[PDB]
Amino acid sequence: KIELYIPRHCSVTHTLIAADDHAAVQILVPHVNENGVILPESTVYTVKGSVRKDGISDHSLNRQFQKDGFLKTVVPKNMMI
Amino acid sequence: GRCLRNHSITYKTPKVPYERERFDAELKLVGQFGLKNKKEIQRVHYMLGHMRTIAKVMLMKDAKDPKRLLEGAALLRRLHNLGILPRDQNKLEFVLALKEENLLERRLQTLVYRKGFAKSIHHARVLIRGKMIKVGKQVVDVPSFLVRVESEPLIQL
Amino acid sequence: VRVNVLADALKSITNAEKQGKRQVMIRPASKVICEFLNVMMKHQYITDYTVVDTHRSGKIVVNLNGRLNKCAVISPRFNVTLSEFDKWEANLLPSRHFGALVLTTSYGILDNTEARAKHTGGRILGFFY
Amino acid sequence: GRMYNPGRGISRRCIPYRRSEDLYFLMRAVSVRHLEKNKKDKDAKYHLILIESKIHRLTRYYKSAKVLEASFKYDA
Amino acid sequence: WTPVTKLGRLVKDGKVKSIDQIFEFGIKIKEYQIVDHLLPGLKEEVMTMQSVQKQTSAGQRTRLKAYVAIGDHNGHAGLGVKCAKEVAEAIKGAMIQAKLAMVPVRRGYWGATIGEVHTVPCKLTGACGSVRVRLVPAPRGTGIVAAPTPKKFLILAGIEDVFTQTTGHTKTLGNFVKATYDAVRQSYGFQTKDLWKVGGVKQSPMDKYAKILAE
Amino acid sequence: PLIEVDLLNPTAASEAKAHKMKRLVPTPNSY
Amino acid sequence: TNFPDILKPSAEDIKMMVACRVHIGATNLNFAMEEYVYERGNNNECIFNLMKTWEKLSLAARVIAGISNETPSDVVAVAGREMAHRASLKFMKYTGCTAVAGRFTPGSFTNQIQKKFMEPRLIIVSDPSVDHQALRESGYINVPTIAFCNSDNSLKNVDIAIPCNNRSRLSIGLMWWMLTREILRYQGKLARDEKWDVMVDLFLH
RNA sequence: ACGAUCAGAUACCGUCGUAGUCCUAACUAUAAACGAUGUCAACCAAGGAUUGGAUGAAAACCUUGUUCAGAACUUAAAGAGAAAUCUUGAGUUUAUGGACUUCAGGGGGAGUAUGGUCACAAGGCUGAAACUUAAAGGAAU
RNA sequence: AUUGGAGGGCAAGUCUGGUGCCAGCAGCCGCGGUAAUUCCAGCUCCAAUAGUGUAUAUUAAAGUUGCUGUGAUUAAAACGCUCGUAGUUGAAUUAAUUACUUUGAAUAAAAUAAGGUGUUUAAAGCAAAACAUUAUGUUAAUGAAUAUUCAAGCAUGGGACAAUGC
RNA sequence: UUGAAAAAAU
Repeated sequence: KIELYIPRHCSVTHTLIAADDHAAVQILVPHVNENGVILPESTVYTVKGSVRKDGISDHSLNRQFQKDGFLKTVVPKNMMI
Repeated sequence: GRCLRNHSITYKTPKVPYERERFDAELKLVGQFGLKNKKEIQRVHYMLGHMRTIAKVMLMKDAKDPKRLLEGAALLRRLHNLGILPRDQNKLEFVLALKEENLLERRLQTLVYRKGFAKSIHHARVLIRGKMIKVGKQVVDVPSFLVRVESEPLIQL
Repeated sequence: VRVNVLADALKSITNAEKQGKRQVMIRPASKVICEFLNVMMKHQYITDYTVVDTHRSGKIVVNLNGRLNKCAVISPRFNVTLSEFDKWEANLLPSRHFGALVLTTSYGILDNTEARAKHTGGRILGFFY
Repeated sequence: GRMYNPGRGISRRCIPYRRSEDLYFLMRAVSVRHLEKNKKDKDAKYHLILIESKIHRLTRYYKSAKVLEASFKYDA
Repeated sequence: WTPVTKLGRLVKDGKVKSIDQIFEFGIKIKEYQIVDHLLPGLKEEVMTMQSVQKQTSAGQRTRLKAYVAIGDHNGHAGLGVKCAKEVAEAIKGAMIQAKLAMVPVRRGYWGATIGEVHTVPCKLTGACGSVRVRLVPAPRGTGIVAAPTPKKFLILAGIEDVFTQTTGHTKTLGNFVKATYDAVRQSYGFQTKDLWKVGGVKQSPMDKYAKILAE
Repeated sequence: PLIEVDLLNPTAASEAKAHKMKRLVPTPNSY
Repeated sequence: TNFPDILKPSAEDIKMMVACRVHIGATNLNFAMEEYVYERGNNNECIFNLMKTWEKLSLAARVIAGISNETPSDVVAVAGREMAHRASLKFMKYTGCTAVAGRFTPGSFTNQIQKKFMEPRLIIVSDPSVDHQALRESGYINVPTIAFCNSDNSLKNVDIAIPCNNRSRLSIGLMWWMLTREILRYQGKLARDEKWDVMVDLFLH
């Protein structure tokens, strides 16, 4: 095949992840049931290296977590875009 | 200008005079074809470079361009009779993928070898230069005859 | 002073995308800047935009989605003949399959692939990867 | 910024979102030209040139706009 | 043999097959023996053997710095540097760093998607120090139009057609190869139009087999 | 700033703080 | 869905957090922590939103629980400040997560040749200001980090930040106590409808 | 001009002292005249403090919040660069084009010769060539 | 079958005699003061080849003349600073010319690219021949449309970006 | 308080 692989896409910046990027992470948030016990199913978030080193990863993720429903009111309404 | 009859150069010298990676590659073919000197390699390289430049220029235009259809077929047609390009490859992209072994393998010294008349490729020169060989109806003694497809089965003593 | 409003807007958009911002703001908004974005929107390089009227050539808010690499203006808009296209494409665009030029022709503000189809030339506005 | 000095003041009147002589005042040039007694004042002898260069720009414009008569010329 | 890393453990028992499986998830290669397992038959090239010196009270303490470029011709390459008191040790030391510095090379086509890949996909520029190297995609017939120093490296990376334009002090070879390797190293970070698609949900090998390596 | 906020719909308090000409639609502070 | 109804903070948990003045932060406010701050106190100190503290607390515990539910040793909990040494040590006891007690030797995530070289997949730090070294080494091993950040700390190389007081003895012990209990609840090894046997005083320094 | 020190001292060291140092009038027009950083415009991470207004609270001066303009400072895992370093740019540059003006082309010869012009003068401005030579130089170890 | 070369640039000798910072070699770095891989020699082999070095000049290299495209804190290089004419550059907006752009018209050949054509191939030339096994016919045979060609000039389709006053 | 100088090529 022409491509060597399909590179990951950062969930925060919607930009590619380098093969030499050793600051990028991968946060897995398992789904929880009505009882409140984790499940083998999970959703994967990827954050680029340069995002972390600025102080933005924590706030950027809260935008994604709140959108996906893992948080309820952490991020105010006027800060969601 | 002074003279009316045109003249042209059949080859160009390499830009870097001294490379070991080039002396072996060029001497690989000299033994493989019994060529007199390094002029033959450059001439064949010069010949190919002209065709590659036509296809390279022509690939930048649209397929519905009048010049692409006319000139494009003309280059493929010319190659087909010469037999450098296989018939089943009938696109201008395949012209750029040609190599320097395609042109040298249609020379008379090469053709008389694989057909079996000449035992050794050095022996082919004497037979060719001695007018022992004949192409259809005309005697030939230039070992550089780029035979066409039609004249392929018409090479006899 | 602000000689070229288009240059200021494109340089503002490029800076925001490098920082990974979600949206940008362009203070003086013209018809040419609005029409330049439609070429970028039709290629899905930017989500959309909102021209907010302020009675003073109002601002613009542009939504970006992680796709634009660089959009740049070209200083004085050179008259580009149709035979001078691939000379300009071979300079300003990274590859034959990726980039996109922008020309202001008599048939509006078109890109290179549809000004060629429309068979027209014109002054060159800018480009975007 | 300002026309002559490197100051950058952005104070402006703000007309709301609802729609429901200066050349004469720049002749200041008379007041400085005070200079007859303070002959050594190399400052006011410079700020006068700045004022006079402004007048030659408003006259140059009011003539093009066909406001001032074509024979106008500022002088002492 | 007997690796000391989590990823290195997976490779030895044949759990990670392809090298690019490492490259997708950004897992750092910390053992050179891993590369020799998933990339057999790596061709070898030695670029230069330059000697540095350090002035001391007694005299000069000379060490030999060796640049080696490694990589198979299928889109993988790496460059390593090592300085030591002996020539044999310098090449062996640079051997290891070259393998640990493997990087995938993205290549595409010039104008038509007729297999197979020959040239770089877009325009790339690598910035070492004063030396800057720019790679331009080229048609099929054109070889590697470049200086003898990056042409040796570009052969190993498996790029057959390319157009190069160089700026800076190219007579220093250390930066010339590093700037070449820096150009290729970022070939996969340039998000073109065809890479817009997010892609399917995959799993890191260090997470798929996390329970397995725990014992 | 680095913590990005919505631009199209500014908060009620935020437009009160900013400079009169730097609001989304410049309005005076007089009556 | 994603945040079911069994996840409100029960009145017991809120009662102790105000008692341990968890919501009470420092004076200088980092820009990245303005969202968690609700209002400024009477002597110009930040007061964290208790709900925002809990929502981030559970979310951090959920991430740890998933990673630590099959490989407990793949979680590392570092704690530099002498105050948080005991609580970090009990967190290790009840979950199996490795926990570096005192000083963090630089290169313990990068130097494989080291005898004490650990390669985790998640890192929990007690204080980003004191444990900046551990956070910086993550940026070399692609390992996400979780911090008990305060209103003044720098949020560089932290992905999940729990806004809580990380200087007082009570809050340090309490928050680690809640994180351990929440993790066990997600694991299913501790029912949500019962009371945890171990009291907070065990975690206290 | 003397007295010291010194091999010598026409110098640093000490003592005396003309022009000069001050003001007025007319010239001169050069400085390591420096931020060795042209003018104008757009964007641009985090933080504390300060000079002058405006605006709320706190009973002109002080304490606090917003905002405008000015001289500055600190941090960066980021951007640039050869590096020192720069960040209110020296960033947004081989992914090269916002507008305009001036200046430079290896080191000497040389800001020299000649021509022109300005000044009472010293001098300023414009300003080469023959010839000579593989280096001269910048930042850091 | 010669020319030039055998330290590096740059392919080719850790071969043997003299000279002893001398003769000399050397485009640049440099080699020679008694054990020269470079001098003058002998043998060996490297490159090109009926060609091969030198000297001068043009082009590329040279992103070391910058439109594409340079540099100006410290390497060469921001006028001491402000005003200023010519020149260059100029915010948003409207449901008679010029400039711009598209088609042509017209436009010496040779030359360039190029179509055909086996001068034994090639440079060449625009000749000829598949063939009628040829007088007959293909044949009234081919002649490249040969494309262009910059700056102006003529006409025409379009009015976005620009310019000139009412 | 006094302290000047050290031939050329390796």
